[PDB]
Amino acid sequence: STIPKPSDQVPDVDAFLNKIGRNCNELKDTFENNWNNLFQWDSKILKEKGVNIQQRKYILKQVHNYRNNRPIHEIKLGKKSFFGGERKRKAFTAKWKAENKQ
Amino acid sequence: ASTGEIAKAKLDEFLIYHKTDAKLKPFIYRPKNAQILLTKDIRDPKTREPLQPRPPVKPLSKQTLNDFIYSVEPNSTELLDWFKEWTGTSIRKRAIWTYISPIHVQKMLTASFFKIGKYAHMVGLLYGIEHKFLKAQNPSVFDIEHFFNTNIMCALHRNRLKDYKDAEIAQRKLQVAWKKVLNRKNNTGLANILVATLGRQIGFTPELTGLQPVDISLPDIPNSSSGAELKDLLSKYEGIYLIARTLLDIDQHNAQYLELQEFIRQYQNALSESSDPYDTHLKALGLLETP
Amino acid sequence: TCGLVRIRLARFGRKNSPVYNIVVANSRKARDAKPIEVLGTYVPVPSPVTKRELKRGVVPIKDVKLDFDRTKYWIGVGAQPSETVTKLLRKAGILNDAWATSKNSNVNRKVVFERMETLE
Amino acid sequence: SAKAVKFLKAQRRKQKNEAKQATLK
RNA sequence: UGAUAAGAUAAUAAAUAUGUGGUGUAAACGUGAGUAAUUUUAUUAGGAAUUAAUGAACUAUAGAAUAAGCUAAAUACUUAAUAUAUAAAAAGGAUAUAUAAUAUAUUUAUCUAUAGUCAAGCCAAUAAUGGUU
RNA sequence: ACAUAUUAUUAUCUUAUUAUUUAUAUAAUAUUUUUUAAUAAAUUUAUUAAUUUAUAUUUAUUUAUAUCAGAAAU
Ligand SMILES: [K+]
Ligand SMILES: [K+]
Ligand SMILES: [K+]
Ligand SMILES: [Mg+2]
Ligand SMILES: [Mg+2]
Ligand SMILES: [Mg+2]
Ligand SMILES: [Mg+2]
Ligand SMILES: [Mg+2]
Ligand SMILES: [Mg+2]
Ligand SMILES: [Mg+2]
Ligand SMILES: [Mg+2]
Ligand SMILES: [Mg+2]
Repeated sequence: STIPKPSDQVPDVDAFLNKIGRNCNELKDTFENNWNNLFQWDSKILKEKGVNIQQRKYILKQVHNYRNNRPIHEIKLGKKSFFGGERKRKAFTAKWKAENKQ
Repeated sequence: ASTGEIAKAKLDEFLIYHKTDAKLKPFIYRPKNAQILLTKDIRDPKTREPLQPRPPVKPLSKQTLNDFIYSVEPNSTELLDWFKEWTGTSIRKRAIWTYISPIHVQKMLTASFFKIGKYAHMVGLLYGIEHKFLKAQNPSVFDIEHFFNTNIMCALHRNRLKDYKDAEIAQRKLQVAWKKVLNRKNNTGLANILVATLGRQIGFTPELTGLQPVDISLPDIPNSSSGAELKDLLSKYEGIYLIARTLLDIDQHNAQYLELQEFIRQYQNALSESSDPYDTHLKALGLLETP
Repeated sequence: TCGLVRIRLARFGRKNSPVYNIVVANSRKARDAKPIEVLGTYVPVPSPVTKRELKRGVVPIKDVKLDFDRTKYWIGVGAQPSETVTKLLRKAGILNDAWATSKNSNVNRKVVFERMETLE
Repeated sequence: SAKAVKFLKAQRRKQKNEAKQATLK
């Protein structure tokens, strides 16, 4: 669509890549701190630039959020419980309660 | 062994009892269930040995905390640590939140200033925890005869010992102190005298809402000389002896009031045989100032 | 979508050529299990328009067959449409803007053609 | 035993009916 | 706020799902061992006992949401209060505004009742491989 | 013949667990109930630990019946 305007929290692409997170700060060299490139490159261009599937989809989702004045704060992917996934929690917990508290 | 050590053990046993779980209380404190406890083999928290029977706990004496207060070393955090643990209990434990009396807070504030030398951190634990007392249905502890007067008295000594003369800090602190009072029942009338003395000392005109004028009504201990009845009566009126002696010594304007001197005569002559409370306190303030 | 009775798409056709049944189904049954009722069909691939037609102004058409009366009954008894089915019903004029969401709310987008009910 | 008392009760009932058939026939 | 800084309170911005809680796994997926039918399959414009104070979870409407205890605390749990012979309940949170914790407003949840929708239990009739060595 | 494996059955033996049903406790908890100390507050009351009292809910043991399974026989 159109190119949104830089804000004070997100002055440049590098700040944009740091707020969204998910290790997207490792693509700062792909974009070259060019504001227009971040808001013009679609999936096909990003795929040609070596951005992997998960990251390019995530960036495009946050680019759409920014264009619509919606928060771009990092949301973390889910993680299994400390005691393991539900299917292996009973076994893990039994072996963790006999090696920590006896 | 010492009076302080024994009092602390009694106070720590009382808290452990009321912090124990209700389901487990009958099996850990009723000696008839000692064998039922063993069989259950409940595991003491902290992964320690299974819980063992304890001697039944009975209501604690209010004098127990007065003994601990006056045992704390000259520069120690023991009183500040006990209070923080005692007032961290749930507000559902009525025995814990009703043991504290107006006398205890007066003795915690007078000991901290003249003996333990950590007044600032004792007036912050009391100011910080006042909200919990209200939720725990014990607001009376924050009154005018034990909390406000004792505070203004310690202020009339720190402002001198330290020479503080700012007329803005003093008024702000005086306003906060009055705002912290939840049981505003002026009886002795010494509060008005104490507030006026502060203003003269720090050169400001006090003005607090609700502190209506009260004539002096100092309790006169009778000439009769009993034993534990007059030792308790003196200890009961010990706080107002520290306030009468303070008022006269700080400012000579209070010498005008002759009611103050009658109580000094009565309280001093009541047990003049023993040492002086006022002087004993001031000596320690110097023994703490030197450090 | 919530509830026990949902209006959703069941997939038919072949690999790489999906077609869908619009069905009323129990939430817990398999997507392609025999539903309560088959309300219609959805062909997601638009009909291709020729070069001339494109310049002529023809827009590709996606074709939906639907029992309008029966669909309204199931909405009446509290059946809950899926997001994709919701979009279809709003375009058909059965559902209104009350079923729109914040992400798809076309509050400000120009209308080039207004919904037209005809006979054919 | 409870199972030996149930067995005998049923065995007597079956034998009374087998005799009943002979008396009816 | 605390006369010296340990703490407390509020606002704001984050962190924590190795603590207590909620919902989710009777489905779907896979398989064909058992099963020859008091049980399983199929069928019928079949039936009654003439099927619960059951809603499972959405829809429509109406009303309600109280007091203690227990836990560190709660939308946890327990005991009570009041609600269609009568019986049988519940829960707050978020955000604003005004007050001196309370009240409204918005938003999302809780409970009950009535009907709908989805969905259950039971029975009959008829049919369902080989051997009477 | 028979040595094996599998399954079923029982007027038999042993039996986990569970359900149901007995008897018992100076059994535990709550409330009630009879008193009794200790402690506390106030100047009788409360609390805790005991005892008496019934009540409900549990627990331990115990009686009987049924029961996974195994044994023996067929
Ligand atoms: K498979
Ligand atoms: K099979
Ligand atoms: K609300
Ligand atoms: Mg939802
Ligand atoms: Mg958890
Ligand atoms: Mg299943
Ligand atoms: Mg309520
Ligand atoms: Mg509560
Ligand atoms: Mg609940
Ligand atoms: Mg209830
Ligand atoms: Mg033959
Ligand atoms: Mg058997």
